[PDB]
Amino acid sequence: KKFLPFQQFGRDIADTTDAVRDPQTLEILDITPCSFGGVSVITPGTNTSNQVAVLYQDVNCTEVNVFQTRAGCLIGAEHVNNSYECDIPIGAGICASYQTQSIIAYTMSLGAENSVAYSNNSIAIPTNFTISVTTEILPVSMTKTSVDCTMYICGDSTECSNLLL
Amino acid sequence: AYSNNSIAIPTNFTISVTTEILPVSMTKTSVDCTMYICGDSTECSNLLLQYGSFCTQLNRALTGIAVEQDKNTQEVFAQVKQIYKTPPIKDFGGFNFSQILPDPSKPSKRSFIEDLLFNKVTFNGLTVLPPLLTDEMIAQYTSALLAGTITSGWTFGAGAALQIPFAMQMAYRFNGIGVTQNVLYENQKLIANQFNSAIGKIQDSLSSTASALGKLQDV
Amino acid sequence: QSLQTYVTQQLIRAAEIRASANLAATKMSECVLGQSKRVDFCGKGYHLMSFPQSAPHGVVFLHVTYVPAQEKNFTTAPAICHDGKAHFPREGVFVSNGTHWFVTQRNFYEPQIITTDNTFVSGNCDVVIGIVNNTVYDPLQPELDS
Amino acid sequence: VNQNAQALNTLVKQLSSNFGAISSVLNDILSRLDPPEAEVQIDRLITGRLQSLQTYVTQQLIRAAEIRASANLAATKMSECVLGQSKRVDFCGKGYHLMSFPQSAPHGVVFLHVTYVPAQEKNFTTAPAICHDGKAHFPREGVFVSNGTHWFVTQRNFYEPQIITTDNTFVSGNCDVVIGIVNNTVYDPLQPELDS
Ligand SMILES: *[C@@H]1O[C@H](CO)[C@@H](O[C@@H]2O[C@H](CO)[C@@H](O)[C@H](O)[C@H]2NC(C)=O)[C@H](O)[C@H]1NC(C)=O
Ligand SMILES: *[C@@H]1O[C@H](CO)[C@@H](O[C@@H]2O[C@H](CO)[C@@H](O)[C@H](O)[C@H]2NC(C)=O)[C@H](O)[C@H]1NC(C)=O
Ligand SMILES: *[C@@H]1O[C@H](CO)[C@@H](O[C@@H]2O[C@H](CO)[C@@H](O)[C@H](O)[C@H]2NC(C)=O)[C@H](O)[C@H]1NC(C)=O
Ligand SMILES: *[C@@H]1O[C@H](CO)[C@@H](O[C@@H]2O[C@H](CO)[C@@H](O)[C@H](O)[C@H]2NC(C)=O)[C@H](O)[C@H]1NC(C)=O
Ligand SMILES: *[C@@H]1O[C@H](CO)[C@@H](O[C@@H]2O[C@H](CO)[C@@H](O)[C@H](O)[C@H]2NC(C)=O)[C@H](O)[C@H]1NC(C)=O
Ligand SMILES: *[C@@H]1O[C@H](CO)[C@@H](O[C@@H]2O[C@H](CO)[C@@H](O)[C@H](O)[C@H]2NC(C)=O)[C@H](O)[C@H]1NC(C)=O
Ligand SMILES: *[C@@H]1O[C@H](CO)[C@@H](O[C@@H]2O[C@H](CO)[C@@H](O)[C@H](O)[C@H]2NC(C)=O)[C@H](O)[C@H]1NC(C)=O
Ligand SMILES: *[C@@H]1O[C@H](CO)[C@@H](O)[C@H](O)[C@H]1NC(C)=O
Ligand SMILES: *[C@@H]1O[C@H](CO)[C@@H](O)[C@H](O)[C@H]1NC(C)=O
Ligand SMILES: *[C@@H]1O[C@H](CO)[C@@H](O)[C@H](O)[C@H]1NC(C)=O
Ligand SMILES: *[C@@H]1O[C@H](CO)[C@@H](O)[C@H](O)[C@H]1NC(C)=O
Ligand SMILES: *[C@@H]1O[C@H](CO)[C@@H](O)[C@H](O)[C@H]1NC(C)=O
Ligand SMILES: *[C@@H]1O[C@H](CO)[C@@H](O)[C@H](O)[C@H]1NC(C)=O
Repeated sequence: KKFLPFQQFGRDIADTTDAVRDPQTLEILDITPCSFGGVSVITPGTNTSNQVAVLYQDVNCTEVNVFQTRAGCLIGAEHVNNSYECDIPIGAGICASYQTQSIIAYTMSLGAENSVAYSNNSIAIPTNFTISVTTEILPVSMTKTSVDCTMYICGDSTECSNLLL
Repeated sequence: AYSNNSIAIPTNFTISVTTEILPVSMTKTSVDCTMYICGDSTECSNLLLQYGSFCTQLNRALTGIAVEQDKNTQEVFAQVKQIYKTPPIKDFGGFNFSQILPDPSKPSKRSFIEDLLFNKVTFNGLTVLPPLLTDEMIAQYTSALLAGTITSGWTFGAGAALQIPFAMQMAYRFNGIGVTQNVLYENQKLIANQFNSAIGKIQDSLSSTASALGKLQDV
Repeated sequence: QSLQTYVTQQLIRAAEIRASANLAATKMSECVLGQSKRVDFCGKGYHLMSFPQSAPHGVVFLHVTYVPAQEKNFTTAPAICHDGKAHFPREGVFVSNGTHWFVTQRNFYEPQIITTDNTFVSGNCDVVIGIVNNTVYDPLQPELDS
Repeated sequence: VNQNAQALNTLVKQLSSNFGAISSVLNDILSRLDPPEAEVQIDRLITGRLQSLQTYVTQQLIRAAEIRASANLAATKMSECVLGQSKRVDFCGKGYHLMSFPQSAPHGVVFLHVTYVPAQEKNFTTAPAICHDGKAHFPREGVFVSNGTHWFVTQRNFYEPQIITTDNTFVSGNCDVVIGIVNNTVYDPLQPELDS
């Protein structure tokens, strides 16, 4: 950083410090935050198992049975080169699942592949049909809450109510 | 030119291609309020905890939104049970889908036109999570829907996929709009040449017009 | 107060985008996996088919639409007379080129000679407003006689 | 039912929170501090409790503009698809739609969509048109299929083949124009009846 002679420090757009001039040695230093991320616990559900695997979000594995995803560093989950339907989602194409046992991590299967038997002169036609009853479920109504504001704030207190007004 | 006795009837047509652009998700932001509000201070944290569940529920709220951005991208693209694919030979009646079917030469599974669509759009407890489906897992579903469409019409929506010759699927199409299919066959070289010409104008309009994705750039 | 504001802006924004996601899913279900008679819902013109394309955070449809692009004025009538009975098209519409009457499909000019296969009969020349006199050909009589 | 119980429990729990005050219990600001000091503490509990409700209410309003969009879509499905039959693809289950039966659930609707799905199937060779007397013939209510030795015409969504006739077909132009047209013979049921 090409600092001016009179400038002692630099600030970021969040007004916290970006850089400083060292007062003992003539040099300009950056300051960077200590590395941080969310801790997320891939859980096979306590009724099935009590293993868990931990995703340290966004970090490179360096600052933390390990796997670097594009989502962060995943620990306690076993990478697999096959694909399956996404049992617990993670990110950037990865999901996890619990399999015969360990927690495994892999790229999720979008669906079974099917190249189509197309040509300029051939058709398929259904000879039989299947009447299927499919359920579809939709919300219609919330619960009809109403709040007595002044009993919430000031319940059993006129001396509160006189401020609330 | 209305009267009780005059009608106007089409003597000729253009097939036309139009572009319709929809947002489907926001960038999956998530926040730790504690690091935003009280960055590097347990004394500030001891004060902030007195405010109770405002700390938690901001993050539950952004979790509900972040998870929903993947529920959106599943319902929009993952409508098809199977990854359908075209044959290597392109006997589609003259209709040149090569600009909109996937290009296998490139690292991501997108078409020529989708690569313009990626060119025309762009620290403090704050974070951006990744999408659950990568841009190439989206490009695999747009290829599956498009390969099912070119080879099998509506039938892969209704149940199992049933192949049909493409220019005979277009006879089903023209009957769906009250034009009898002899109008397609008596003009098939013209219809394909108009369609190929139209797709070529989608390349040139998206290539020249840097602002074309304004509905996405503004999100 | 600067967080509860931003999380509110995003909980609102999220319903504005979920509306566009539900609209994209509903376009894709109908406009792509089907054919849309729903007018203008799938681009100007009549709907043939549409092609989904990926984009950053979104979707682009290319809609393929049939558009009527050249047109001609024709004289028309709601019915024709022949036997004092009244004749209406089964499909399509009656048009006169100025010397001959023809029947043609509504969306593409393709004139045909008027017949008891191109038309059907109900009632008579008394009740129908605007009916005219013509000469329905019957494909059966040349073949009965020969 | 979970969110509309959880936002209530969250809003009850915010009664225990101190908000920077001496205590969250209202009698124990009053029975401890004199009114000049007690008002400066209670103004904290009022600003806290009130910002609690305004956030809870903003959530129930944003939530109501979500259950509303669900209920409009439940009304639109009941209109177009219980009270009718829908030609919209995938709008009333995966299938072609026959009908549906709506059922009540606590705070919701539960459709039973009944849909016709194409099951078992066979391949065929097929033709855009057929020749017979230089004129080109096209189907009327179906598509042309060869079983391997005989041409037929059938309805596009259920294999039920029939003899190709001028009752099952119509004509336009000639065989020079139609790409992929095949030579075949069309039966006319008038000819046995004109020979008899
Ligand atoms: C369509 O498929 C159904 C089965 O899904 C066939 O019905 C079955 O036929 C076998 C004998 O072939 C019986 O043992 C089963 O009990 C039948 N099941 C039912 C529900 O009827 C049906 O015959 C097939 N239809 C056609 C036209 O091939
Ligand atoms: C319908 O319009 C199209 C143009 O949109 C006509 O096709 C063109 O015909 C001219 C000669 O008249 C040629 O110079 C062009 O190259 C043709 N264009 C294409 C894309 O093939 C077509 O002939 C018209 N049809 C009728 C019946 O009028
Ligand atoms: C489909 O359109 C593409 C152009 O987008 C055609 O590709 C060109 O083909 C010629 C040979 O005919 C080559 O010399 C060009 O270099 C190609 N250009 C590009 C951009 O690839 C293609 O031929 C068309 N396919 C069909 C079946 O008509
Ligand atoms: C209306 O259309 C008919 C043809 O469908 C035209 O009549 C034909 O005209 C040509 C050219 O003179 C003759 O070779 C044919 O023998 C005629 N056929 C019949 C049945 O008469 C008629 O000329 C057209 N009228 C106008 C004003 O365009
Ligand atoms: C169609 O032709 C008939 C005759 O076949 C026309 O009938 C005439 O109607 C007028 C008005 O009432 C009478 O004065 C004539 O005596 C009728 N003619 C006969 C032979 O009885 C009928 O008007 C014609 N319709 C049109 C629309 O021109
Ligand atoms: C194609 O369909 C026809 C009609 O069903 C089949 O021809 C008949 O075959 C039976 C024996 O299975 C004979 O008794 C009939 O007399 C035949 N009818 C005619 C009009 O020839 C034909 O076998 C089918 N083709 C194949 C490859 O199965
Ligand atoms: C359909 O049958 C006709 C004959 O009825 C075939 O016409 C022949 O075409 C070739 C190539 O032009 C000529 O060498 C022959 O002289 C024609 N025959 C006659 C009797 O004129 C026609 O090619 C057949 N089409 C198909 C697709 O099989
Ligand atoms: C899951 O829960 C049920 C009771 O609800 C229990 O019977 C079952 O054993 C549990 N699953 C496993 C894998 O133990
Ligand atoms: C993560 O650390 C490794 C060293 O083990 C390094 O090679 C890699 O580039 C780092 N990745 C990122 C994103 O910092
Ligand atoms: C996955 O496959 C690659 C070869 O394509 C191999 O190098 C890698 O070690 C494999 N990983 C596992 C866990 O099998
Ligand atoms: C159409 O309007 C004219 C008057 O402009 C009238 O003479 C004629 O009889 C009308 N014909 C019909 C079918 O309405
Ligand atoms: C149709 O033909 C393909 C080979 O081209 C074959 O894989 C497929 O199983 C056939 N299906 C039926 C139902 O005949
Ligand atoms: C169909 O494809 C075959 C194989 O390439 C070709 O020989 C034939 O001429 C084509 N026919 C039509 C009508 O496209």
